[PDB]
Amino acid sequence: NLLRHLKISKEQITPVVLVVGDPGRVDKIKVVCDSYVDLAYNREYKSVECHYKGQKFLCVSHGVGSAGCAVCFEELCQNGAKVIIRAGSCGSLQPDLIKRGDICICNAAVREDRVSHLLIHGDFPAVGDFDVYDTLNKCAQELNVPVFNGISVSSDMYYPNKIIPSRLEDYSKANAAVVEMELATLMVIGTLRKVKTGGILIVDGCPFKWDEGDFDNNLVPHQLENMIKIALGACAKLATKYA
Amino acid sequence: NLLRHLKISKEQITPVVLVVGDPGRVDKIKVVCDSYVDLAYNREYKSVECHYKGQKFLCVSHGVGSAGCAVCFEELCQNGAKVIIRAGSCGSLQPDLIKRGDICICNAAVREDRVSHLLIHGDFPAVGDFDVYDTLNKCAQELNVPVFNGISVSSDMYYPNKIIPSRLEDYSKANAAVVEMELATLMVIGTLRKVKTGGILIVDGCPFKWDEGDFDNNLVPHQLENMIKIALGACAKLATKYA
Amino acid sequence: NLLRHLKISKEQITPVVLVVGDPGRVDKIKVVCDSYVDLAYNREYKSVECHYKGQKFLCVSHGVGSAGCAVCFEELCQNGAKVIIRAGSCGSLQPDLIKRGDICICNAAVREDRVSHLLIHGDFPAVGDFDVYDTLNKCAQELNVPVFNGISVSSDMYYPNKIIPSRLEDYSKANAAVVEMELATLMVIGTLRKVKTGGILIVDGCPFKWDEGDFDNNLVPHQLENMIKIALGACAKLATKYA
Amino acid sequence: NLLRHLKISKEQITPVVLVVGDPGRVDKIKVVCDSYVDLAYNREYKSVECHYKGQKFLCVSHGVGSAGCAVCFEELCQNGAKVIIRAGSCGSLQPDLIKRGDICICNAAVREDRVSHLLIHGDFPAVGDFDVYDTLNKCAQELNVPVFNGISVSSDMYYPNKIIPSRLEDYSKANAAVVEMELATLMVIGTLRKVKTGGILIVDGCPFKWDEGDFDNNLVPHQLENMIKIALGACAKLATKYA
Amino acid sequence: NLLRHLKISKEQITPVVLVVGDPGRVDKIKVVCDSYVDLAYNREYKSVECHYKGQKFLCVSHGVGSAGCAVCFEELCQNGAKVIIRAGSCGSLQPDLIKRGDICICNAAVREDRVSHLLIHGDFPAVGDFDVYDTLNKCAQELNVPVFNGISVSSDMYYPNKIIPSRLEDYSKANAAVVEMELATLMVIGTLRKVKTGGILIVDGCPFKWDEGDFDNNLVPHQLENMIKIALGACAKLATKYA
Amino acid sequence: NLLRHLKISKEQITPVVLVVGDPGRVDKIKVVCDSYVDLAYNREYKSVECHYKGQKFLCVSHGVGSAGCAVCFEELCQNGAKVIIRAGSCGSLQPDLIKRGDICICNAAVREDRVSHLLIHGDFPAVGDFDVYDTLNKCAQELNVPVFNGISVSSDMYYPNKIIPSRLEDYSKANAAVVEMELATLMVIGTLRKVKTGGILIVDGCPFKWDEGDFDNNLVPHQLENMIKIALGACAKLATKYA
Ligand SMILES: CSC[C@H]1[NH2+][C@@H](c2c[nH]c3c(=O)[nH]cnc23)[C@H](O)[C@@H]1O
Ligand SMILES: CSC[C@H]1[NH2+][C@@H](c2c[nH]c3c(=O)[nH]cnc23)[C@H](O)[C@@H]1O
Ligand SMILES: CSC[C@H]1[NH2+][C@@H](c2c[nH]c3c(=O)[nH]cnc23)[C@H](O)[C@@H]1O
Ligand SMILES: CSC[C@H]1[NH2+][C@@H](c2c[nH]c3c(=O)[nH]cnc23)[C@H](O)[C@@H]1O
Ligand SMILES: CSC[C@H]1[NH2+][C@@H](c2c[nH]c3c(=O)[nH]cnc23)[C@H](O)[C@@H]1O
Ligand SMILES: CSC[C@H]1[NH2+][C@@H](c2c[nH]c3c(=O)[nH]cnc23)[C@H](O)[C@@H]1O
Repeated sequence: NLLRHLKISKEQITPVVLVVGDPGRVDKIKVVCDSYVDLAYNREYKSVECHYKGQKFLCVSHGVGSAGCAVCFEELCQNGAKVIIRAGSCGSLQPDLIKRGDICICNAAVREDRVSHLLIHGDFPAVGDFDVYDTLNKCAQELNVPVFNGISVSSDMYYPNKIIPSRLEDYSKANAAVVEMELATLMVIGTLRKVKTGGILIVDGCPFKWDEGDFDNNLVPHQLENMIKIALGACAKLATKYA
Repeated sequence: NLLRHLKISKEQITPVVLVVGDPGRVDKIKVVCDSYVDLAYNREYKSVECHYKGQKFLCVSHGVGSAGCAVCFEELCQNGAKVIIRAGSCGSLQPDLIKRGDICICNAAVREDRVSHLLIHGDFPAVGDFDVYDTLNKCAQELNVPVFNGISVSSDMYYPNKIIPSRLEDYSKANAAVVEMELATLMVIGTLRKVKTGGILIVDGCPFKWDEGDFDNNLVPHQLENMIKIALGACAKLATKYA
Repeated sequence: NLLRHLKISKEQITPVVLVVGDPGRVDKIKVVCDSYVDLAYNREYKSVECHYKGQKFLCVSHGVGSAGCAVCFEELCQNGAKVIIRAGSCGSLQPDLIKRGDICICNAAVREDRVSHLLIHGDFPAVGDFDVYDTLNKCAQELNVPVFNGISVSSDMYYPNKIIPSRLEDYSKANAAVVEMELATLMVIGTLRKVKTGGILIVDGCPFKWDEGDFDNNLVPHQLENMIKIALGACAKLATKYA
Repeated sequence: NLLRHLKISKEQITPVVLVVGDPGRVDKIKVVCDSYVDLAYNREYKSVECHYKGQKFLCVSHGVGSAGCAVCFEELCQNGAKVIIRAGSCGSLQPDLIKRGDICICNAAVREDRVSHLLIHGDFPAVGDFDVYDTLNKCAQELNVPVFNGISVSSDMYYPNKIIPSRLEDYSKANAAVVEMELATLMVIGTLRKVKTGGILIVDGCPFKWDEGDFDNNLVPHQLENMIKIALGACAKLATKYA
Repeated sequence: NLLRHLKISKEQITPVVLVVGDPGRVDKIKVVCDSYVDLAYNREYKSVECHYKGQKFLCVSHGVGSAGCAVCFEELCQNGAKVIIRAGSCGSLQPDLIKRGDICICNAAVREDRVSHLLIHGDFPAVGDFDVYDTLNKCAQELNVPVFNGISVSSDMYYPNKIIPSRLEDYSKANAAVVEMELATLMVIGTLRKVKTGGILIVDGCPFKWDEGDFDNNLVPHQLENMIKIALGACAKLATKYA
Repeated sequence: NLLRHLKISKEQITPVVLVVGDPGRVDKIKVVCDSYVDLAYNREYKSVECHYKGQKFLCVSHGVGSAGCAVCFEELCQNGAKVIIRAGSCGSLQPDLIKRGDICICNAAVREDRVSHLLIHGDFPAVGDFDVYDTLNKCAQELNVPVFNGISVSSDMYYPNKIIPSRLEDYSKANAAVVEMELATLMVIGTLRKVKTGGILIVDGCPFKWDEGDFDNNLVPHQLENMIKIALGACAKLATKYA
């Protein structure tokens, strides 16, 4: 019996799952694996079974935004998933240090969403599993891929208006490294559901400089590949522990 | 250039736009019109130009969740859209009155999201445009399609937990009619950017009884058809004026 | 027995009720009707039965402020009232477009009070009934009286301080049309008590320019008379339907 | 130069001012003084200069509710008033100890309004001036009138609904003595404007027992007489000091 | 049986207790009394039974901070204490009037802590007992020591950052007189536990001018002695009553 | 000059610091090190330079409560500290798995304080540094000391009351491991000041079973000894990175 919105069965769910926001990215990633098996595609949720380094793990798209990815995350977590790693893009909150193309492996996030709050009080931290976190950094090292580490601001607001000030600058001063829209939700759902989570992101611009055109419609080819290698490598290594 | 994430151009945006959640729903709607022209399909945002009753209007999918649909709505509102109508599914909060298949035309909504709050203080109301509301009702009447009218709870939480209590029962007692995940965001964004909004929904179950099987993976055919006719009819009438 | 604070019996309550802020305004209004019957006068709550176009409906003063009018509204809603229309004065939040004398028929409001929050969560919208809004607009048409439509900011703070910044500016940018002190409370109570509500206001100045003398201790003669015609006309139309 | 809503000049404002909720109560009080001079009556605000023991001080009605009384209090504080004492009715939050007829002199209050919050952060205390509190108690002492002392809950909600629970039971457990609707607002405005405030109240019932009829529409005559004696005595003594 | 953290038995607790922040201060106080008896010293909590003017009362240190002092206060309140007077240092929020070495007796405080909020809603006031307040002022008058009276801001943040603005300026404008870190917590716990509280503080600088070196590592010698005399004098007077 | 409250100079602060709550604890710790140098003891803040396994690092007591420890943490972070590890006691929030004497190395915390909120928005996470977390775990491993890992609830309330429900059960359900009073504050301050933090705690009871006598007057001897060895070992390892 398929999951309400992912449209896959519990038996099709592997212990390690790699989630991305763009359903089209799932097709781009499956092709770089040793082999793959398409499972389903419903709404913005595309699921494919990946095979990498003799290891097996799913790759599912969660779509844009916290409320949307929460549906995906909850279905994965409540049906077998043990490790969920989000791989996506992000904006730099430190323009003088982190730039387009750079990779950042995050261990925690700012809960600027609503669903995590509807799940647990705001004082609760949005934090990833440090073993998952460690696995990601090690894979990066072994591949000789320099990366940044830090906190990501997960905000439900992509396009700000001019009435209520955005908190991005505050968080930049607070030393948050990047900003995206799903990590915190994944992390909180993960801890509440005893699922190990992690996150690796690649910068595609800086929201502080969008007016000056500091935004790339497309990610830096070379680096996107490196990040995916890191991500796949990690999932493989982590999967080995449940095989 | 094209809209950053919708991947359509400014000149391709019609004054009137029909938005739905499932990108697949867009293809099912375009084939009911007299003719159409596929525009783009990026992530969960599928855009198509619809031709119905001599009128021209777009149909765009916004995806699941307030943060994701916010990306879609902002691009549309900041690039020419004058009227946006959301057509989707919802759950009944008045099970003894509103049942599966029933249709509800909502005039306002509960802002249980975060993005709208990041845009304007919570005391501000999520309310639709009367003209659009009235147009939708006048079309249902002409088609002899009975509908309900009321407030929708737009909540970011689809799958509740056992720690923090859901506010759905409170809102039911407060006389809210249904519950879905995007209307309040559409409304507030519309108001802030001077875009007229409206919404028509079809009940697919009751959240108070999911644990009892009250959920249709498939919507009621005739009802869904009648809702789309109303939706399409409403868009045609409004488009005429702007034409 | 009599309503605790209105000092009128339940049987003296008509399905349609017109409420104003100033108890003295009730006298100024009872005169222009065909005839009337004074019911009571307790504190700032003055009740009178009005006879207009062969229709019976009460006119009750509610006083200044959300907490005060809430007492009035609850006693009415819980004892027979089916429709309540507030007619009063307001300040303009769009000075370049809305000026002294202008009439605005509002469909929703900003809940900047406390009592509505003590009744239901802040995410809940303060929105009036569509028929009442429609009825009021049409009556304005019939009488060839140009009127604005929009959202009203209902704030418990009339005289601002210099420590905590007023939110009026924010709301003006958010496109709120006018500002008064009781509409949101009326709307929420009505929605909760299944009572259709509506509001029509006359501009007596702009709070952004009070330091410039932009305030009329006396409302515009013809304009006020016109608004009153509209209100009475609307009450008449609605009372007929309930008979 | 009349005050916008009180309709009196800054010249008619005495340093000490006695405020009551009911404009009718002002008349019942002025005739118990040596002499009086009616000043004005607008909306629910009736002003009268009271003469007592050779002392001159005003008695003004402020209406029901924090938002409404705030207009009164600001106009008075911003135009001369140096001392403001509120004399009114209240409900008992300690049914086994405080009953109908009993008098309570309050030194502080719970800010369950909105206007005090729009003026200053919530953490700020609603507290009366010790001097006024002390004089009121001493006057009660001299007249041999027993009285309670304690905290009053100033809540904007008089008639509660059944969705959001009331905080009255919580405050009763916290040892709040009484409940009314204007004291917290007077205290905060007083502190902010450098005006000494105080409040004396007579119990008319218990909200926990309204369903039992524990509410007297009429205040115990003798008790009310004694309270006003205490109030007028205090106003005279304080008036002397400011002479 | 000994209290968990104060390490004294319930029988050793006197009806009146003088509390100070620094355990070192306890020792400096006991020697100024007629005679004393050391009870215990655990963590930062030092207890000593003081004998003064033929009266008996304890002097206990509560440490720096609301959370830390709450532990001390609860153990005292839940085990026999009837009166608790805090004597400590503070910063001036009115640099034009209250200078270093000046003494302020406070009647209420701003609740900028967390513990009091975990105990009761924020709207509840942090207010001291009148009798204790009055006793402190009378002892000051008898000793011919001029003192200020006013509200204290009890803030958990001593060293502010540059991201979130400090509320001290707002409170100075709201007329708060001084700032320290434990009074509000004492007051709220006292009210809840029916224990009479008070506070007397000596100014050690002004947080608005720390960058100008406006801070005394050592309190004004004579002033500190004067304050302690007032403090001990008050405890003696209040202790007599329970004796 | 000296730090205002720690009373040590900037030059006396080592890059790595070990903080504990009880000042008496640093004397019990310094004695197990190779040698030490007492620096100062002011209020509840005792500082001693420890020499262990060829490295030098300070051991400083911070007292009970977040507000108090923030003073200590801020003085250290703004004056040279690069690594701060907290070693203290805690309560078990999972009494069926974590019992008296068990050791828990925490990587994140619940911000149930106030000071962290006065420094940065609540959505920000309280999370420790991975290097520190990893070092602590590796040291426990080397010493064959089993330990738990998890989130700690840092709450300013030690003794709850019966009015406002404690959120501990909620956090237990959310899978928080233990509860104490200072970790979250240390974490947030460190993230903001660019200082690496960590925490290791020994369980001395369970808040859910205090009434049934589930409290440890004294920490389990051999377990406390082991945790101290782990903490001292971690500090030395981290210190070498700055030697
Ligand atoms: C508008 S859809 C953008 C997606 N890409 C990520 C993202 C990249 N750059 C930025 C940025 O600058 N701000 C906020 N989100 C993103 C977010 O997590 C969304 O899933
Ligand atoms: C999680 S996918 C559900 C979508 N369908 C709508 C919906 C239908 N029924 C319900 C319900 O019972 N609760 C919340 N949302 C919905 C929402 O707007 C989402 O876009
Ligand atoms: C406080 S007395 C003013 C009354 N008239 C209305 C009003 C008119 N103009 C304004 C304004 O500029 N600000 C706030 N309220 C009003 C409010 O609803 C009150 O009942
Ligand atoms: C509804 S008008 C009641 C007025 N009398 C006072 C009052 C008396 N008894 C109670 C009670 O039980 N609850 C709340 N307010 C009051 C309040 O301060 C209002 O000005
Ligand atoms: C941070 S240690 C300072 C202690 N002395 C008091 C204090 C003196 N001056 C000030 C000030 O300017 N701001 C905040 N607290 C204090 C507080 O109540 C603490 O217990
Ligand atoms: C109030 S003395 C308790 C100290 N020991 C720690 C502690 C041990 N057990 C518990 C508990 O069950 N709840 C809260 N704190 C603690 C806290 O961090 C304080 O510094």
